[PDB]
Amino acid sequence: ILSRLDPPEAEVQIDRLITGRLQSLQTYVTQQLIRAAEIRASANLAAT
Amino acid sequence: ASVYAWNRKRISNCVADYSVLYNFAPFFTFKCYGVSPTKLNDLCFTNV
Repeated sequence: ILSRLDPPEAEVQIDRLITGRLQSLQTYVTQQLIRAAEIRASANLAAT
Repeated sequence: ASVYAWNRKRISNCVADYSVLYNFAPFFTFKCYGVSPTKLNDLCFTNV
């Protein structure tokens, strides 16, 4: 982006990519919490 | 050329100092889309 663009416009383009990839991390972590509750319920059954 | 029969010169295998342009201020107009003229002087393309 920088190699072929000025800062005033490069800040906007990088901010779009940051938002997109930050949404990726929120999706990932939310699913790990929901899936970890399921394996935890299974570990409770196995311990019982 | 006439615009209806516009002329196309293909560029290859050379080193362009795009900074030769920009100069000659009194009636040049520069309007770059997708990048500036400072950032691409440190860039490369297959064909211009």
